[PDB]
Amino acid sequence: GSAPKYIEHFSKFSPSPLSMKQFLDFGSACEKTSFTFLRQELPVRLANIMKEINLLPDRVLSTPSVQLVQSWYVQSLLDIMEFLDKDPEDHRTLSQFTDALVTIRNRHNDVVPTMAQGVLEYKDTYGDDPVSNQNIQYFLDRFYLSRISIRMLINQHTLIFDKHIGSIDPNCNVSEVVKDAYDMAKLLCDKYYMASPDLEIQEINAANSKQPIHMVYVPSHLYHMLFELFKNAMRATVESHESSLILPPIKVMVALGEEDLSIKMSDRGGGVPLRKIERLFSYMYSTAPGYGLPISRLYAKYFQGDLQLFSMEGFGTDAVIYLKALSTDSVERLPVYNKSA
Ligand SMILES: CC(C)c1ccc(COc2ccc(CC(=O)NCCN)cc2Cl)cc1
Ligand SMILES: CN(C(=O)c1ccc(O)cc1O)c1ccc(C(N)=O)cc1
Ligand SMILES: [Cl-]
Repeated sequence: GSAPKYIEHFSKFSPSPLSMKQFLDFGSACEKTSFTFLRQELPVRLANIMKEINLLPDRVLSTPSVQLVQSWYVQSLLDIMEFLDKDPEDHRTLSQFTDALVTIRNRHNDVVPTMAQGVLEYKDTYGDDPVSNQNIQYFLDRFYLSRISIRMLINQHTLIFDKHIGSIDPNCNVSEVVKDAYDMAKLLCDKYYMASPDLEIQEINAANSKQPIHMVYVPSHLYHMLFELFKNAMRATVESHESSLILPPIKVMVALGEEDLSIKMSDRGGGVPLRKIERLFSYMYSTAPGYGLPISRLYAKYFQGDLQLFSMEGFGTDAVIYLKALSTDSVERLPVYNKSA
């Protein structure tokens, strides 16, 4: 077959990063333009990460988990090829493309636990030394960020072409998503432990005091990040206080600046020594017989944000999500192939 040829052809192109603005217009332009963009751009993004997978050393590349994930990418690339010569004016071309995108999305659903098996296998077969750790961290950050960007493109297409513009809410109420993610974490926390800390939210709209804080964002991404952080802050708070009676609340601040929308989650869960912070973000060190924090950080990075942890051992932990306030500064952050090693 031609998969290596295709990979070589499309890995010559740079992925084209889109802004929120571009994303919002695509969901007014129309389906034909999404189709002609995506039938080029998906092969480009697939091929760029496939090329990088093929550069892994043989002792990683040869493992069943990587071979299995590589086989999903090959089929998904081939599924998209079928449409390169098809006619955009034919509505059967367009419906079949949508169908093809849903199968591709479904096919890749189990990538994270599959890659996690790969990490486990490597720790036991070759070890968990600091250089292994950096190479795993380097690869998976790029792999998972690539995969977030491909799921975004596919989600935008399948949701728009069946107020919100697919996965984008142009009037996202940040405090409402905070309360949703808290309410869900509390539910699980109450079930597993006999208790759950309360929530306090404070907003700081610097320029418009007392105006509720809204942004253009992908609320499912924001939920994913906040949910992960709530789980961590609830587990720490409950477990560090199980001989105490009082349960300090979790305090969230939502700050809107000129360019940053910042969400701090402050807990009193006893904290982590500085030495152990790096490990919480490490796929390798956080793999035991992917993970929430490292992948939540990629969601934040995806539109030029970040996710930082600062703890005070003996007291508690601050987690901050940094987002861009402005749709104009919210541009896909994409890993690009070439330079290497
Ligand atoms: C996520 C899974 C599948 C996974 C598991 C393990 C790895 C680890 O990959 C390593 C490990 C060590 C080195 C040092 C070295 O030898 N450098 C030169 C390269 N030979 C390089 C790489 Cl790319 C990546 C991804
Ligand atoms: C102590 N501890 C923290 O202080 C802490 C870590 C991360 C976080 O977002 C919030 C925290 O309180 C903490 C550490 C690890 C987990 C975990 N991954 O299960 C949870 C909590
Ligand atoms: Cl789109």
